[PDB]
Amino acid sequence: MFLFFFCDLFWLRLLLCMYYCVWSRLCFIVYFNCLMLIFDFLLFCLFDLYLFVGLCLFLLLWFMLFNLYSLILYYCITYLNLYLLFCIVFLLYIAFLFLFCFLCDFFLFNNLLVGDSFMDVFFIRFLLCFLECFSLLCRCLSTFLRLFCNLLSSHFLLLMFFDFFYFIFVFFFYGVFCYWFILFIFVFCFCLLFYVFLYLLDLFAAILQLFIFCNMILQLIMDFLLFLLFV
Amino acid sequence: GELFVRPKLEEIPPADQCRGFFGPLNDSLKFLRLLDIKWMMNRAVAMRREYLIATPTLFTFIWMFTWKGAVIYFWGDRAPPRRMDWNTEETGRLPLGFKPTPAPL
Amino acid sequence: TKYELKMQYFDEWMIRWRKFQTESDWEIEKGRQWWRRFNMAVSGALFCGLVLYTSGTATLKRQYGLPHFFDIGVDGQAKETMLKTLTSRWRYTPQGYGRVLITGVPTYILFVTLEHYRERRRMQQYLQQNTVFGEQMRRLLSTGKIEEYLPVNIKATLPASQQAIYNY
Amino acid sequence: MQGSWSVLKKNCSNFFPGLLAFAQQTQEAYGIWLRIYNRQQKYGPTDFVEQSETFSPDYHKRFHSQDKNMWVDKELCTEVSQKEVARLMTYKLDMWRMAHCAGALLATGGYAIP
Amino acid sequence: FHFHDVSNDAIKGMPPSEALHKHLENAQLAHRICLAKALKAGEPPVEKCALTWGEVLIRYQAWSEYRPPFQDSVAQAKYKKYWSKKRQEEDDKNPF
Amino acid sequence: EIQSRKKYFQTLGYLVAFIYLYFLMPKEKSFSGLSGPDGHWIMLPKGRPELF
Amino acid sequence: MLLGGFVPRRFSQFNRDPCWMFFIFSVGFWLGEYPAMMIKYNARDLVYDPHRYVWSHHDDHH
Amino acid sequence: VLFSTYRSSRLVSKEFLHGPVMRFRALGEYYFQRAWNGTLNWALPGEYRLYAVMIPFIYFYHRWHNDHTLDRDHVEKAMIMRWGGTLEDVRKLSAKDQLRVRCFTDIEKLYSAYGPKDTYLQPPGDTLPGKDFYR
Amino acid sequence: SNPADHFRPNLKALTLYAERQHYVDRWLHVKERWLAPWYLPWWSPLFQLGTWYSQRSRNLFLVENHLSYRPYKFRRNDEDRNNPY
Amino acid sequence: VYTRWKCDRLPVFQLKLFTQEYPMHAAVGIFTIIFLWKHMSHCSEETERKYGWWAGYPYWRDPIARRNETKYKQMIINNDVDITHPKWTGCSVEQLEELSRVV
Ligand SMILES: CCCCCCCCCCCCCCCCCC(=O)OC[C@H](COP(=O)([O-])OCC(O)COP(=O)([O-])OC[C@@H](COC(=O)CCCCCCCCCCCCCCCCC)OC(=O)CCCCCCCCCCCCCCCCC)OC(=O)CCCCCCCCCCCCCCCCC
Ligand SMILES: CCCCCCCCCCCCCCCCCC(=O)OC[C@H](COP(=O)([O-])OCC(O)COP(=O)([O-])OC[C@@H](COC(=O)CCCCCCCCCCCCCCCCC)OC(=O)CCCCCCCCCCCCCCCCC)OC(=O)CCCCCCCCCCCCCCCCC
Ligand SMILES: CCCCCCCCCCCCCCCCCC(=O)OC[C@H](COP(=O)([O-])OCC(O)COP(=O)([O-])OC[C@@H](COC(=O)CCCCCCCCCCCCCCCCC)OC(=O)CCCCCCCCCCCCCCCCC)OC(=O)CCCCCCCCCCCCCCCCC
Ligand SMILES: CCCCCCCCCCCCCCCCCC(=O)OC[C@H](COP(=O)([O-])OCC(O)COP(=O)([O-])OC[C@@H](COC(=O)CCCCCCCCCCCCCCCCC)OC(=O)CCCCCCCCCCCCCCCCC)OC(=O)CCCCCCCCCCCCCCCCC
Ligand SMILES: CCCCCCCCCCCCCCCCCC(=O)OC[C@H](COP(=O)([O-])OCC(O)COP(=O)([O-])OC[C@@H](COC(=O)CCCCCCCCCCCCCCCCC)OC(=O)CCCCCCCCCCCCCCCCC)OC(=O)CCCCCCCCCCCCCCCCC
Ligand SMILES: CCCCCCCCCCCCCCCCCC(=O)OC[C@H](COP(=O)([O-])OCC[N+](C)(C)C)OC(=O)CCCCCCCCCCCCCCCCC
Ligand SMILES: CCCCCCCCCCCCCCCCCC(=O)OC[C@H](COP(=O)([O-])OCC[N+](C)(C)C)OC(=O)CCCCCCCCCCCCCCCCC
Repeated sequence: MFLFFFCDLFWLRLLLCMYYCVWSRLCFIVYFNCLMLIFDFLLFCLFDLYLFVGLCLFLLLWFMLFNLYSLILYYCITYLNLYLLFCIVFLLYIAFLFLFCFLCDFFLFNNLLVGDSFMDVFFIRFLLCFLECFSLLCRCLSTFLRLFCNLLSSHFLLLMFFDFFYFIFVFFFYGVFCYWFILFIFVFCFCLLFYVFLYLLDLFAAILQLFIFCNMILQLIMDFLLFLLFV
Repeated sequence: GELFVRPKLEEIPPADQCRGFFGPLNDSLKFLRLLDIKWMMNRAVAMRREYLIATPTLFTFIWMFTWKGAVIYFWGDRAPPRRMDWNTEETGRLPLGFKPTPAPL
Repeated sequence: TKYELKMQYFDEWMIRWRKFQTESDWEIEKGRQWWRRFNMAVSGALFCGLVLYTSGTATLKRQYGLPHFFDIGVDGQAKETMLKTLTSRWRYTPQGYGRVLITGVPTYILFVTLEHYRERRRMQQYLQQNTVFGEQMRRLLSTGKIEEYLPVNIKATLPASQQAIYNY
Repeated sequence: MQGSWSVLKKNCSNFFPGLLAFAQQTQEAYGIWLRIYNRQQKYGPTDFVEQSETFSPDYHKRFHSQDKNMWVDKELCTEVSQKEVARLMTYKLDMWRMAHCAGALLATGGYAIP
Repeated sequence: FHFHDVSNDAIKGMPPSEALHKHLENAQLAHRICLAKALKAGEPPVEKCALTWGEVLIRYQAWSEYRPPFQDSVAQAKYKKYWSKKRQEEDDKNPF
Repeated sequence: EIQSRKKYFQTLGYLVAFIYLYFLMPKEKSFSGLSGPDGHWIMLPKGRPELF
Repeated sequence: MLLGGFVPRRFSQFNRDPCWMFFIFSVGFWLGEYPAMMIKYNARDLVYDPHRYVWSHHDDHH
Repeated sequence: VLFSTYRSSRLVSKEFLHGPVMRFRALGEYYFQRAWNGTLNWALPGEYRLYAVMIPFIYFYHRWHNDHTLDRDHVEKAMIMRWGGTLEDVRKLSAKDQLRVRCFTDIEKLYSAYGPKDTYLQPPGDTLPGKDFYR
Repeated sequence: SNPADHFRPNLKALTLYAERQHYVDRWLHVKERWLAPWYLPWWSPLFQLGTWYSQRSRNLFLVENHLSYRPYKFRRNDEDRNNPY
Repeated sequence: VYTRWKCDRLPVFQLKLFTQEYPMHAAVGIFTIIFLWKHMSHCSEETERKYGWWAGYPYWRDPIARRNETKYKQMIINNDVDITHPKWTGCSVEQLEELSRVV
């Protein structure tokens, strides 16, 4: 089975071509922390710690072109599938993990054995190591699950509220000419307030979710970075 | 977190000081060191060779998370049924009177 | 001769018509699996030997020197014996691309040669079979095409409870 | 530089004479390298000959140390002249590029012709 | 002619090979019935009997792929290991 | 200059694509069958009698 | 980023910029489509389908 | 030697389609190349008028597509299922009757979870046709 | 149900179907055509890359002796849990 | 001065980007693509009827049956398949004629 379909970004691609044929400065980035990993001067890393900047920027642009514009009615999030997001996070996370593993430095994993020598190795430290190795994969799964669930829940809530507002607006506006007009005006004002609140909440939540999505990947990278001190 | 420096040859405690599951496997019990997993873990921790405990675990998880998990899911053998459909070993043989083609020569 | 190109069609057909796989054909495939594992083992042993031989003297001293993890006494004796044996004579110890070639090319050649000739052996085995799979192999090498539905054309044997379809 | 048809004609015309010259240079350079290698193994420092290991402080990855894994043979003039060393260096460059091309040929069979 | 019973209730207590062969036989019977009707009507068979032929084809593909396991040392060991006396008793007790 | 020309042509192409997609292209697998394809099989064998 | 641009002070100024002219046209469409639905779907002569009980989406999704 | 790997190998003249390209760039640059048009990760511009123009346009073309391509399928399914189970049966009706049926479908959409449930649940004793009417 | 139906791609254009047998056979023919010529020896890494893994996987399939039944991958109906056929 | 992004053409830069900048990511992506097309590229007819149609499956015309009919007719005509062969019917041709005369 081969399905031929298209993304919902064609107009946005047209706008990108029109508005970015000439150069422009970028000064606001959703996830700026990918650019500033080191905060104490004289510290440097021999690992390619800035390799994630390009992927981070492209991912932010792609996910923003989809998620932020999805607030417009009838706009489609073409990639909104659980396993597709799993594939995306698998690519990024496993690629960086395999980059660290291909280094063939086993000492890098010494920190997985949690605790000190005082703690019993077999019954405490080894079980903590098992849990931490499990937690890495669980972090991957939780990242993709969080991204999927937030979008799904937000858009379900928006659709249901919009349906209710359409119903009351269309089939109960005649009460403005009736003696119970005050009740309808109260309900209508409440619906407008909830409409604005929901839109603001979704706008904030989309950007926050993208920030967290990139932060998880950068945290994976940072967990295995070692910094030398210049002398 | 911080940089790791391998211990010097003089900073590594003797093997006799390591403890097993029950107690130290000193003289007359040295060959039991090979079989006692906890003694090997304690020895590795003592020699700062903790990776021997951590590297096999993580990799195993990765191997399960990446390659074997799906292999078991898609191609693994489920539990056998109560009434089993064994092979009668009658299928495949050519019928009587059939003239097979000659082999290459 | 390239036996894999001929054998890929036959293997796919056997998978599609695996119902007619006699126990002899199954034993042939199990032997192929065993020989693949044996080839892997010997190639890995050769690779390890080449790696050890070309290893630097300091590397060997670190690897086969103190401390001893177990300190049983046999461990130290074996490590000292191997270290003395390796460091006694002169050894060509290349680095970089050179060590890659020396360690890998012999291993690749050995593994590939063994696997290729075992594939030829399996082709001969299937040629000598007196089953429908063997007949298909012979027809494939004769006409050059895989004849699907052959088992039901020549009426290959079926269980006593499934011969009704042949009843014509 | 970009490819051109004139250079293609030049290199196709001089392909076989070039290969023959490369083979002769290979013999000469092997002789020079053999002299240098014998001298290094005989008179070199223990660390240089034994190939002492120097690991990075962050990921403990081995790499050549300039102090220990490099050695200037001050008395090489007795066995090998300056011109021979220059010849060996030039041949090393040519041999590296030829080796990569030969590896591509062996890897891809006859599909490396284009 | 008579079609075999391949319903879920009948299929539940049946070996895979028997079920596959019965499905194949049912497909063949349906195909021959359709061909007989086409011949009686005089119309071409290809224009009427394509779907039944495809059903026979797919049932053949499912039937020829399955090879019942050979009863050998390792297979018998696995079967005996899983089906212990305790498990057999538990299976007998369960009404589902 | 190069990017200006390339983006001009890309913009025209995207404009045509957008118009076709959102105003001319029918959706596949319609319930009524009046618009769009229902799908079909490809890569079917041809001239291989021995295959059956 | 919502940094700047023309911002009409009141309704009457929306005609001082082409973009806001298009915006106010679109707002007119948005808000005026609701009264039209009120008139159309609360009409006296609107009649429910007699065969509405023959089939419903509730059957199909169940 | 066949194709250049460098972008500097030009395929056209510098003045090819200069005028149309300059008009296109003028359209692009007039509103976007401004100090207050600072974007957030290239996706959200700072100019208000870009929002004011693009939100309505995006909604308009998406709504046209939804009304004329996506919801039309559900509407046609309801018409076919409720009036014969075949397209010819629906076409036996007049345009006015089809209009009535489609507008009833719109009514059902607007109620959705809040409208009366007698639009799809037949009350006991109702004389209208049931589900087995055409069977 | 109806709200859930909003979450579908909106620009589906065409769907094509192909049997696994057919395109696998066509791919094998392409591979044989490109790996056949004499100027690609069997011991070359390219040829082994093309052939060895496929041979190994097919051998693993043939050697399989499972006590359970694996339903046909391309049945007409794979939605019924109580009917593997 | 020379830069990959400014001097190289797009295909060349694409290869360089995914070979000397993000080779592991490209490898993992190709791995996942192969997995998806090896295990997630099939849909049964029942699955299509349940979920494969926007408004639901139109049983009143049964497009799947028409699609399969076209497929099988094309295969039969192109491959010269004799669908009356005993293996397809399970009975001899003469028995088929007898059945035709009976029914
Ligand atoms: C049988 C029926 C037909 C179908 C056959 C199909 C055969 C299939 C074989 C089996 C394949 C199995 C696997 C399939 C997997 C599919 C997966 C999938 O879809 O994933 C979703 C995924 C969705 O991606 P997306 O996010 O939408 O972005 C991809 C878009 O293309 C947009 O992305 P982008 O913008 O980043 O792309 C770059 C873009 C950059 O932007 C542009 O260049 C702008 C233009 C964009 C064009 C592309 C968008 C298409 C929009 C819709 C169609 C437009 C209108 C078409 C009108 C048709 C009318 C009938 O540049 C281009 O597109 C380069 C091409 C430009 C062409 C320009 C042509 C100019 C001609 C001028 C002629 C003048 C003549 C004058 C003569 C005068 C004489 C006097 O699809 C893909 O990633 C691509 C899947 C493709 C898989 C390979 C398929 C095989 C190739 C088939 C070619 C058929 C050609 C014959 C057709 C003939 C007409 C019937
Ligand atoms: C450097 C990288 C670092 C970064 C890593 C990044 C990634 C994360 C890490 C984790 C991996 C993530 C997963 C990513 C996907 C990768 C692909 C994947 O997973 O595919 C698995 C995939 C799994 O197979 P499958 O497709 O699922 O099919 C399952 C079937 O079993 C397939 O059947 P088959 O026909 O293909 O045969 C397969 C066969 C493979 O094995 C063989 O063919 C035979 C053995 C091969 C040996 C290879 C050479 C080893 C060295 C030889 C000796 C050297 C020293 C010589 C000098 C000695 C002096 C005394 O295995 C078996 O069937 C099991 C046979 C076991 C027999 C056991 C008999 C009992 C006695 C022996 C054990 C007990 C001893 C007790 C002693 C007690 C003493 C007190 O492929 C395989 O595993 C098999 C094919 C590849 C085999 C390669 C063999 C070499 C492996 C490397 C060895 C050296 C490195 C390790 C040590 C390092 C130390 C520093
Ligand atoms: C189409 C062909 C397809 C080919 C397929 C095969 C794969 C690709 C072939 C080769 C491709 C070309 C490039 C390869 C990588 C190049 C790496 C490199 O640049 O190295 C430079 C480096 C030169 O630098 P150097 O300064 O001279 O020395 C390195 C420094 O020491 C460096 O100093 P350092 O400070 O970095 O020291 C650390 C260094 C120290 O190591 C070394 O550098 C020494 C050399 C490596 C020793 C490895 C052996 C270790 C002991 C193994 C013991 C196994 C016992 C098992 C017993 C089983 C009993 C039942 O590294 C390590 O510690 C890493 C140890 C390895 C860990 C392996 C972990 C694997 C986990 C497995 C996970 C699970 C897998 C799936 C499940 C399986 C089971 C079901 O080269 C080497 O040292 C040797 C390179 C060897 C290249 C590979 C040769 C390939 C031969 C292929 C034969 C088979 C062909 C099959 C074809 C099939 C049909 C198509
Ligand atoms: C038929 C089967 C084929 C198998 C498939 C092969 C597939 C292709 C892979 C590549 C194969 C090699 C291609 C030919 C290379 C040329 C010969 C050579 O080594 O040149 C020296 C040169 C040494 O490089 P280096 O960096 O200076 O080495 C550092 C050492 O410290 C250097 O040591 P040093 O500093 O002490 O100085 C020593 C130097 C001093 O010498 C000199 O100064 C005099 C010049 C000597 C070298 C001359 C080379 C000339 C190259 C051009 C040849 C003419 C081409 C003509 C083309 C047109 C023809 C019409 O002499 C050397 O260069 C000796 C190096 C060590 C020997 C390496 C050869 C080992 C393999 C051969 C034995 C195999 C036996 C099999 C037994 C089977 C048992 C079962 O080699 C290279 O340039 C390296 C190759 C570059 C391409 C690498 C491609 C990836 C390789 C991955 C292989 C992984 C394992 C295999 C499986 C792959 C599966 C994916
Ligand atoms: C010194 C000589 C002076 C001569 C003076 C002459 C003056 C008069 C003019 C001459 C006549 C006009 C010349 C051409 C002008 C073209 C337009 C233009 O000016 O563009 C600006 C520019 C002008 O050149 P330049 O700026 O001087 O230099 C460019 C730079 O050096 C390098 O550029 P770059 O690398 O930076 O970028 C190149 C390219 C990146 O590079 C490529 O794309 C090249 C590679 C693409 C390959 C794609 C196909 C791959 C297929 C798979 C592989 C197949 C293998 C098969 C193997 C064999 C099998 C047997 O970039 C892009 O893709 C972005 C631009 C795309 C343009 C938009 C295209 C769609 C416009 C649609 C408008 C109409 C809409 C419909 C209207 C309908 C009305 C009703 O041209 C380009 O950028 C070149 C674009 C080339 C795109 C090719 C796409 C082909 C797609 C269709 C393939 C059909 C295959 C059919 C097969 C059938 C089999 C059954
Ligand atoms: C950085 C933060 C940005 C915040 C931007 C805030 C924008 C504020 C908008 C105010 C209201 C706008 C009303 C528009 C009305 C259009 C016509 C209409 O009928 O629409 C009704 C539609 C739907 O209204 P409805 O649901 O009542 O429709 C009823 C229709 N029936 C009954 C048939 C169902 O209105 C909307 O959907 C507007 C929602 C806007 C939410 C904000 C989206 C911001 C993200 C996109 C930004 C795009 C910028 C692109 C710039 C270029 C990029 C390169
Ligand atoms: C309605 C049901 C819903 C169910 C939902 C279930 C979840 C689905 C989630 C899908 C999206 C997320 C996917 C993430 C990626 C998962 C990856 C995965 O598990 O794939 C494993 C699978 C395993 O492959 P396989 O399944 O073909 O395994 C073959 C094993 N036998 C033969 C025994 C059956 O990987 C692939 O599919 C890719 C294989 C080809 C690429 C790798 C080739 C090299 C292999 C190296 C080792 C062996 C050869 C020797 C060494 C090399 C010599 C040259």
